Amino acid sequence: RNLSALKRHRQSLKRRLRNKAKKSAIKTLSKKAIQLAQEGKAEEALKIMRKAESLIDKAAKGSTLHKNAAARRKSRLMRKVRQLLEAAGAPLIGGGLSA
Amino acid sequence: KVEYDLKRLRNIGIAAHIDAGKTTTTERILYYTGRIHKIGTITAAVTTCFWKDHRINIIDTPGHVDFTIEVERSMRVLDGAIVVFDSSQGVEPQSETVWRQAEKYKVPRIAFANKMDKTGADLWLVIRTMQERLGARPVVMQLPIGREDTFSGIIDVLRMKAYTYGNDLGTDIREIPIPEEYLDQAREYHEKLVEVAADFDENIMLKYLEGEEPTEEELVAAIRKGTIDLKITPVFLGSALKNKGVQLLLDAVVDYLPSPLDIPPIKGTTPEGEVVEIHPDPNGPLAALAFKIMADPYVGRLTFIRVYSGTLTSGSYVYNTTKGRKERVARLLRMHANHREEVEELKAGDLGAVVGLKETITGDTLVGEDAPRVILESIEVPEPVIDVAIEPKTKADQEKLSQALARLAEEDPTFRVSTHPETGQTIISGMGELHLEIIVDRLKREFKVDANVGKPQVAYRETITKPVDVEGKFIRQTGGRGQYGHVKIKVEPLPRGSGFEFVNAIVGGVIPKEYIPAVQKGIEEAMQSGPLIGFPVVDIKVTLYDGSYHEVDSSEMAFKIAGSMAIKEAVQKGDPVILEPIMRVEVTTPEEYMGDVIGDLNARRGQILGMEPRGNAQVIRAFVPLAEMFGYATDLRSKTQGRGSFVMFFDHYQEVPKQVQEKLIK
Amino acid sequence: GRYIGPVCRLCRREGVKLYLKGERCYSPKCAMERRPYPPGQHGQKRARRPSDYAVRLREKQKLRRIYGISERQFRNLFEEASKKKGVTGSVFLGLLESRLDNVVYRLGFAVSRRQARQLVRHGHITVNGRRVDLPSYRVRPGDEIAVAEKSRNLELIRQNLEAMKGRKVGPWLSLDVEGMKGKFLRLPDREDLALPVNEQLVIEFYSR
RNA sequence: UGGAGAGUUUGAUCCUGGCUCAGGGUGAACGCUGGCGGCGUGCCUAAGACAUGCAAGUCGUGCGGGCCGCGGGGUUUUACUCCGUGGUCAGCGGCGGACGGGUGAGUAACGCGUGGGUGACCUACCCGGAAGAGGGGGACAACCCGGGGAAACUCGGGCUAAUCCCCCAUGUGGACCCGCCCCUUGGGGUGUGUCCAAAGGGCUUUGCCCGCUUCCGGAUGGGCCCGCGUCCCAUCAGCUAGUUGGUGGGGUAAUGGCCCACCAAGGCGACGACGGGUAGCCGGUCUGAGAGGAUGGCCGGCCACAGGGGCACUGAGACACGGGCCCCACUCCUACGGGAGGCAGCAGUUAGGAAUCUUCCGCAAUGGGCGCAAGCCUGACGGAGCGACGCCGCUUGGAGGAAGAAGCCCUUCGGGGUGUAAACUCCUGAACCCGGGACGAAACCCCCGACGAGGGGACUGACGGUACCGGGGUAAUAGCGCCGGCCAACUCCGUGCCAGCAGCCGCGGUAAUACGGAGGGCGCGAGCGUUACCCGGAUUCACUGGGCGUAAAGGG
Ligand SMILES: CC(=O)O[C@H]1C[C@@]2(C)[C@@H](C[C@@H](O)[C@H]3[C@@]4(C)CC[C@@H](O)[C@@H](C)[C@@H]4CC[C@@]32C)/C1=C(\CCC=C(C)C)C(=O)O
Ligand SMILES: Nc1nc2c(ncn2[C@@H]2O[C@H](COP(=O)(O)OP(=O)(O)O)[C@@H](O)[C@H]2O)c(=O)[nH]1
Ligand SMILES: [Mg+2]
Ligand SMILES: [Zn+2]
Repeated sequence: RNLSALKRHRQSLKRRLRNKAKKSAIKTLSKKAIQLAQEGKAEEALKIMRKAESLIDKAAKGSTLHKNAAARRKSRLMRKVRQLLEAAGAPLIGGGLSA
Repeated sequence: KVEYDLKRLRNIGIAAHIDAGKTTTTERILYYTGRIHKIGTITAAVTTCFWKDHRINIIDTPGHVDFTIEVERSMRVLDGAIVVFDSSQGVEPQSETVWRQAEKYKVPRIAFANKMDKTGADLWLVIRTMQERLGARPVVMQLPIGREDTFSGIIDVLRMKAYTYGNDLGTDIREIPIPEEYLDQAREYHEKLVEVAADFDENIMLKYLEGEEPTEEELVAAIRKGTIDLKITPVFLGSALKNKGVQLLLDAVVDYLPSPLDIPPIKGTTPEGEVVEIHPDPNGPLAALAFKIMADPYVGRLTFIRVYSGTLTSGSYVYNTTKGRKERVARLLRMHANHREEVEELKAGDLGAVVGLKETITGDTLVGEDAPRVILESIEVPEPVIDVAIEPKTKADQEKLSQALARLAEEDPTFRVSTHPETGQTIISGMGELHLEIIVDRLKREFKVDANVGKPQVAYRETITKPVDVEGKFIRQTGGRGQYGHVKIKVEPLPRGSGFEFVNAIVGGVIPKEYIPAVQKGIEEAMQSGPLIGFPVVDIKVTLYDGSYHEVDSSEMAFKIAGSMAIKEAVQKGDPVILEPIMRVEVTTPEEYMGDVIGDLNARRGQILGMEPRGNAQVIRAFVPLAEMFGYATDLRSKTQGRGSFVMFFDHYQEVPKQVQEKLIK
Repeated sequence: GRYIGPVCRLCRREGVKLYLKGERCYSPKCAMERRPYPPGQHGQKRARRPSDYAVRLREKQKLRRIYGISERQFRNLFEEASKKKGVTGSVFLGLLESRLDNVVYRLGFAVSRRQARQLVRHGHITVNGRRVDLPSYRVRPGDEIAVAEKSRNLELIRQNLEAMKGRKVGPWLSLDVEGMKGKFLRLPDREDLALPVNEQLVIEFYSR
């Protein structure tokens, strides 16, 4: 009637549920950042962006994101942010983005 | 660990005329033989049950109802039988049949009076018949306490013990001694029993006259050694519905019912050609007969079989000589009254079902896969009695019907299909009304075919009364293939059953030698479509006494026409007469019913011919028209309540009563 | 299997005498010696001219009947000799000749091929040691065909091994009546085999 | 090293030309016969449905317990019942269930084949190299108690372990944006800034073994892209809006209208678009002198699909055949409130059909997953079974033996034939008997060594008491087709355009080598015929290798 491979499903669910979060996290967070950065919040933007970044390479560790999955998202985050901070702002605090 | 002494085998059949108690009696046997309860549907043909160190195989199905055939089939396979009787039905005219068809094969049986509780339930009354009707030597084996509504306990003479029944749920029984009165009644019947048993054991004979009582063990031996010979028939009793006399009838089983050994060996034939017994030794060649196929949803095709010699084995290989085929028996199976017992083998004399086999239909003989490729007997000959016209509506259904029998004729070879060799329409051979009737449901339902069901047609014939002579001319002279043929003939009627006779009555040769062949093929021909309705104008002599010709125009053919004209008209002219088919029939009937039997036949356009007695019966011969002869079964069986049977043959053709002349102009 | 049934009949038909029996065929009665004509009811009648086909068929039946060997096998061998590099005609004979049941007869251990076969079958023979029983076995160049030991003293073997003292054995074979041995020097040759058979025809027969 | 033609239009001829036959081949069926063995092979149809059993697991050397059998009992006695090891039951977590096995429905297409491109990528396990393994917290089952339920299970409290999760640290080093350097599609560097590592088990315990973390390289397997090749129908001629291109996003391991927004009107087609029919593709297979024609079963490679259809989750990998979700169809249980399923896995059932097998034995070998191992799983596989389905080998006898029995057939009645055939005579001795009896199996493990080389030792056979070997050993299965010509093989009797034959031409209408029987003969032989289908013959679609005045064919 049954085969103890559901042990694989039970897990299947757990894991999903886990990364499912750091997943949607980086999302909302990725936004909160570019938002300000564009809004003008020069430094306090770079702050969040620096956080977002972490949470990314952080998720890269497990099986959530991986390879360039992280690196890609980054090259776009600290890409658009910097391309909104030039909307007259001069990268204030020493956020991620390099001089 | 033998578990099979053979001498412990009881293969029995419950026969008896409808109403009775056959079926109900069986489910009951299948409750006692297996209520067990120890500190731990006739679901397929034959079933096994255990009763006091004895395996019993039952095949309840008889029914009698017109078509027996089946009853008489299980009968051949099995060894014993209970002829249940309806105690109530006293002025019982059909108690009969059943049995007179049992010794018909050669098998032993005991009697049971079932409804000993239903009004009119008079035990004696049966025996007052079981020797008055069939006339055997039954032996009172019990005497009921409380005739009918007052059905309490019962008494077994042979063992002078009394039992009782406090209910009808089959629980509160017990062996309580004789109740005050009664007693006396016993003795005498227990003496006659022993007096009867005397005609078997001399030991139980002297001891009788000396004043000693036969041992309860040597006494049984007599009765048993007496039944098995078809000399006596132990009668018992009890309301099978109220569970009474059953557990006692079950003893009655083993105690008097033959074992696969007490019975006479089956004959079979070698591939060379010579009879030979088949010995019940579970170590000789493997010889088994088949008798019932059934489609199981779980295991598929099932082929219930009765082994005689050798022993079939689970996961082996068999061989059916009948249809020269190598079947591979994979699994053996025994039907228990409630589950599927999967056993590993059936030793000679045992019965069950095999799984596998594809070409094995009814009556098949299966031997080892090297054994003498022999074929048993089985030859049963139950032909038909009632048929019908079946015209499959538009040619569409004419097919659904072909398949109809293409599977229905394997699932029941107790019939015959035939295409009337004279008029498309097909006949459906049956063995009694009901028979064809219920086919008409399945063949029309589970086959969705929707055709017609009226009656056959009659192979009429044309001919004449007065002799005539007319001209046969043809000539067509316009310019070339002249076409010139002409002849004169002498047409003259011949006795009803004369045939076809022509006469080469040409003098010098006014009609060339080479053209006569053709002038005949022309006359012979034309006679096809009658002058009245279009039927084989027969029973006449033709005389070609004249006709001329032309040197160039004549033709082999031109003459075939001219002669086909001379005839095409002599019959029209000599006053035609619509002849019809007359049959020879022989109704076997007790001169009891005879009186009306003959009547009815007279009022059937028929004229009687005689009645030279036979057995206790009497035979009647006579002629009749096939038209006024349809569905005769259910008319003969009417004027005889069942005790009537007939045959039928063709004879001659004869004029229709004129009133039936213009009738047929259809 | 190896035919069986009237033979000094085929001896006939082909009308070119054969030694299917061996000894007797030599006596005044190889059959054809007395009735040199096709069997059957007609047989002795003016024979219509043969068709271009009949001819080749008969030359095949001739050659194949000599070695008495199922058309099947006969054909396989031919179909081999063809694809074989060398004048197919000779070649074919080459193999036919290399059959153990034959080498035996040739070496004289048996009076007839029909007999030589039975011996081979019943292990009365041996090749370089291990005994063989397949008549069809094909001998290579430089083999020793000997009579087994259990055999050695069996009437038949003697008598036949007897008539051998004196007679010579094909240039492609060397026999030692004593040790009942015999080597397969070389592959027989076209002429060595004086057969009343033309290979050319037979070939042409397998070309249609 | 390879090429054969014939019959049939006429009174006769020559040409054209169609038809037809002899040859080979088959997952075959059907008919009549059928003795042995070896190696192959066996649902071609309903990709219809399917009872039953088994086809995927495994680690206690990752972790905490429940239950059971042992130690010593914790305390002074049972008490808060701990400990170490060996069974167990599930729960955790780790890998493996994406390989293996089945199938051809779909698909005319970068699906396949072949040859290449990845400055456009991925790769668990396995090798080699470099550097690490520093602190802390934290939940959820199991378990207990309580509640819903027919069932499948499920909900609520409360504990608790771990190689499970999470934060801080160090970052050999890797990831990102910016700038410069080499390079040249996103390839290597390099400086500022920023971001990220980790896990612990076993022993013989400062040393190993198995793991962990990051990074570079190898190896293996893959994704995507491109040139060329890849069937029939023009009585399918025009097709196209995410359509073709662009900019910017999203998405991905990665390119890309793969998706979206918004611009621009373009993209494709007689070199055959679009539409319709059919079909899984190849190595190969059959035939053929070759070119070519057919074809794609078994074995190997790729693809695709797992009742029909859609979809994501987990994960190195899947949109997963014995995983999940939803729709529909069908099967089953139901306390009818809701549950359980998917044999195109092995075997088998039913239906269909002309037709295609045992619910077999073994993990002994090979191979695969899990483990340090012992070992466990393994219908993959290694074998057995049934089937002349194919092919190969073998037997039913060998040597004698009559101017020649019998019977039967023909006859000119002299006789001819069957025919050395039988008989009979010797001789060998399939089958069958006692007896002996394998190869496949030498490693993993263990001991010396140094758990390396090398040396030594032990346990391992389903088939199988089979093959085979020695001894003993009886004359011991033949059919089927054909006999007018092509085409080898002819007489008699029946029959009378009847019955029947028949591939073609034709045979049969009182003497039939053509029907039916007999004798005899020819062919082949455990086979022999028939029916399907493909090549050949057919230079009869002609590239090799054809034609058009009148034969079919020149367009007004
Ligand atoms: C179950 C048993 O034992 O008999 C049953 C089963 C039964 C013998 C049936 C009578 C008759 O159909 C029988 C035939 C031959 C009817 C024709 C086919 O369909 C056969 C395949 C079928 C086999 C058994 C069957 C179906 C029975 C009856 C029927 C009684 C009918 C009436 C109207 C009284 C019986 O026994 O009375
Ligand atoms: N009252 C009563 N009825 C009975 C008894 N035995 C049988 N019957 C009835 O007989 C009728 C037919 O029974 P069945 O055995 O099927 O008849 P069969 O098949 O012809 O033997 C039913 O009404 C049964 O109830 C009995 O002992 N008592
Ligand atoms: Mg009944
Ligand atoms: Zn001769």
